[PDB]
Amino acid sequence: TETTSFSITKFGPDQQNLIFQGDGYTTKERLTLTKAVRNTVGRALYSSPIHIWDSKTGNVANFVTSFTFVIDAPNSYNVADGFTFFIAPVDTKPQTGGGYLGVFNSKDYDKTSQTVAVEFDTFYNTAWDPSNGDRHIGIDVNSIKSINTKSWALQNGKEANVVIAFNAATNVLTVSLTYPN
Amino acid sequence: TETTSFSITKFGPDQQNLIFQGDGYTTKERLTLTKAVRNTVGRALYSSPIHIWDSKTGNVANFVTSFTFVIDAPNSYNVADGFTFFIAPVDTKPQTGGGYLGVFNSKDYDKTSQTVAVEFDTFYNTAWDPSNGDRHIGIDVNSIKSINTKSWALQNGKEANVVIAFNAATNVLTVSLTYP
Amino acid sequence: ETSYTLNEVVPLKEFVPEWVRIGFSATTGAEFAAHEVLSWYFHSELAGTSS
Amino acid sequence: TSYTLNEVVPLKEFVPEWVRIGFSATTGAEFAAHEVLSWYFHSELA
Ligand SMILES: CC(=O)N[C@@H]1[C@@H](O)[C@H](O[C@@H]2O[C@H](CO)[C@@H](O)[C@H](O[C@H]3O[C@H](CO)[C@@H](O)[C@H](O)[C@@H]3O)[C@@H]2O)[C@@H](CO)O[C@H]1O
Ligand SMILES: CC(=O)N[C@@H]1[C@@H](O)[C@H](O[C@@H]2O[C@H](CO)[C@@H](O)[C@H](O[C@H]3O[C@H](CO)[C@@H](O)[C@H](O)[C@@H]3O)[C@@H]2O)[C@@H](CO)O[C@H]1O
Ligand SMILES: [Ca+2]
Ligand SMILES: [Ca+2]
Ligand SMILES: [Mn+2]
Ligand SMILES: [Mn+2]
Repeated sequence: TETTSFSITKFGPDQQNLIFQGDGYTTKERLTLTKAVRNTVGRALYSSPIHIWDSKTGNVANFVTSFTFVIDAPNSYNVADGFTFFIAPVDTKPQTGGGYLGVFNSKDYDKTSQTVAVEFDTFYNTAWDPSNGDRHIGIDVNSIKSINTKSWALQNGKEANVVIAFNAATNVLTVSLTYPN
Repeated sequence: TETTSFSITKFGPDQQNLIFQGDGYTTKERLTLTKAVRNTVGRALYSSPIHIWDSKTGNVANFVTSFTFVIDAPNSYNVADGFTFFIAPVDTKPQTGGGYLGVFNSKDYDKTSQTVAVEFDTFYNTAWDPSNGDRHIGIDVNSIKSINTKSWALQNGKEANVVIAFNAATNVLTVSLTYP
Repeated sequence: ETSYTLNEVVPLKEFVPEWVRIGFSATTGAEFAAHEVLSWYFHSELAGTSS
Repeated sequence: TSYTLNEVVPLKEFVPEWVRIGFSATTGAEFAAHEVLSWYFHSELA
């Protein structure tokens, strides 16, 4: 049996158990992925590799993650591009910026990607996003075109609490975002 | 609040969350630090840095580790040198081998070492070990000469269960070795 | 309390390696916004297996 | 059979704030195989 676990309730200035890529850094107890600045990417990884399944037995791990995040836009109308929790190869490095969220490079299935991500997408990119134009939560596997999406109303500047859970017995990945009022 | 936890019940052939140094490697579900060969060093570290105290607040972590290990010697007389659980700087690398257990370099106190270690020492080194000559569990901070030791009888080839715990409220480090 | 939810069957062992790194990503393009995370907890549990 | 050892060790004074933990084992003129069969660790910093 293998378990990996950690919790960070307030990030410190030198958070040595995280690997920072792009613009990610910690300021005033928060992990900052981007400032409200144009065309940037910020990524942050837990430093330990996690054993998520085994080729010998064919077993898959169960896991849960919860976090509180804040998106703070200049106003409720001009907001982009969003945010992602992802599971990638140990040597994952930033991919395309913009609507690709620093994690994919295409709209087409890319088997070399090997990453699955739950996106909180704030900008409607006409080429791949659900046509109704709403902001949404999406599950993405090897492509920026989510395999399933739910419309979400952004509350600018408010704390949102999310729980992501994977149940290995059913292969159900569940995502829950609550705004506390 | 900062928390780090992990458990490895059986080590597989590619334990990517561990850093190996010297001859450390993993085989047949076990972490092998040393083969029964002379003059070797093996060490294995958990991959993540762990936050043990904080200068802003002055706070220090509570922690607990448990492991079961086996020492397998050619016979119960020709045994050396022992094994260590240690806490050291993030960039730590093997120090002197043999009696220095891969973590220290002198019997004199060295503030530069910044290493605390719990040792399971199977060889009597006259310049620093207990003069009774016995095999012993010892606590080391920045020196191979332990701050305190308990005589221990090795049981060749038997699994030993160890629990080491630190209580930040009293600053007491406890170690418990059991042959079940 | 207003909640949003999504569940999907995704057979992870068909997509990711056995060993992975997890993390967060956030981008901006022509439009922008600050993306911050205030706290993070994670726990995984693999029945039996390194092999 | 059990062996127990206790000591006040004020960790802050000896160790950096951020550390790596692990195991070490050596041999010299004499030798033994040293193996670990399982490992559990947990820490909590307030
Ligand atoms: C119908 C209409 O006119 N809609 C406009 C959008 O055209 C406009 O969206 C931007 O359009 C630019 C050129 O048309 C693109 O370069 C922009 O893409 C970049 O920025 C977005 C958002 O950050 C990213 O997803 C992309 O990856 C690029 O980085 C963008 O599509 C917007 C405001 O810019 O107004 C609409 O009303
Ligand atoms: C009474 C008697 O002679 N007993 C011998 C010991 O003399 C001998 O110990 C070794 O002696 C060597 C010098 O004569 C040293 O080089 C050895 O040190 C190395 O090995 C030890 C044990 O592994 C380590 O602790 C040291 O760090 C060195 O690596 C050692 O002191 C032993 C070995 O044959 O047998 C006794 O019976
Ligand atoms: Ca988008
Ligand atoms: Ca010795
Ligand atoms: Mn989307
Ligand atoms: Mn000793």
